[PDB]
Amino acid sequence: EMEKEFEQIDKSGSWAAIYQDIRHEASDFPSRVAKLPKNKNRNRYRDVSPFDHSRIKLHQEDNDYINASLIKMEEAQRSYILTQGPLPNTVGHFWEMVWEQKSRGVVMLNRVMEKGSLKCAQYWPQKEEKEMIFEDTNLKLTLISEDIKSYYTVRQLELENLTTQETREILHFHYTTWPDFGVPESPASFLNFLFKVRESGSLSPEHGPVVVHCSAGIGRSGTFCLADTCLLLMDKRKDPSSVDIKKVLLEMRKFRMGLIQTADQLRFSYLAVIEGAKFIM
Repeated sequence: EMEKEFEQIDKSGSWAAIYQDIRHEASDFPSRVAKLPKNKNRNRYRDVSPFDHSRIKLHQEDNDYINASLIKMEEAQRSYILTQGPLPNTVGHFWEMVWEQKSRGVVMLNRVMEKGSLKCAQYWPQKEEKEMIFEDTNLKLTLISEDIKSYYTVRQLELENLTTQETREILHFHYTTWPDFGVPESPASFLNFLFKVRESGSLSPEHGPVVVHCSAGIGRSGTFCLADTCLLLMDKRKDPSSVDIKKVLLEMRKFRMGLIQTADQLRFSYLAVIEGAKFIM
């Protein structure tokens, strides 16, 4: 059981050591499309690339590339798209991807500015009466409503395909309180946020995969998917304690590199799953 594994690693202070064994066992697949010179300005970080085998392709004939991966968790029956925070020049590609994949929810785990630098373009409208038009991808985005809470904001958005005049409702879940440095002290508000996303229907198989991002789409984004998948597997299995976080994380690392960026994020992920299991058992 992971609670006792947690005390062992914590009492022995072995988090950096566990973390390094995960780094050393992690998959390495080619990322040739990401490294093409025509794609250099579609990547926020030169060391964070989608693998070719799992990358999302845009349906535009010119250049199909976006920095985004499909993470398919076969046993849990959950998919996720993990992507970077959009750049000024990729906001239109981001919303094209949401449209094409039939996503219902976007999960944002960063602020637009952190540590005095921009982590993400402002890719949604701030006021009802000032909609955004993405001329490169022929989409319109309107803010319908905004519900601001202590730890997160939920926004209803309308996305309109200007080519076909179809509209969809998109839910934006914005976790606003992750600290600039380190991880939250308690996983309580993070779990509350994860249960709100679940309650919306955004993670359900009647929609396309949820889009999840932070700045790079690997660190905080990784913690979100890992916690969700581990708690779902504990509901599904005859023996909930057969669930090994380390194995789930390595299975997820087959689809996108670098998920869980620090030993502190690994410790936080254990704490989130351990605490979430109390609300589920």
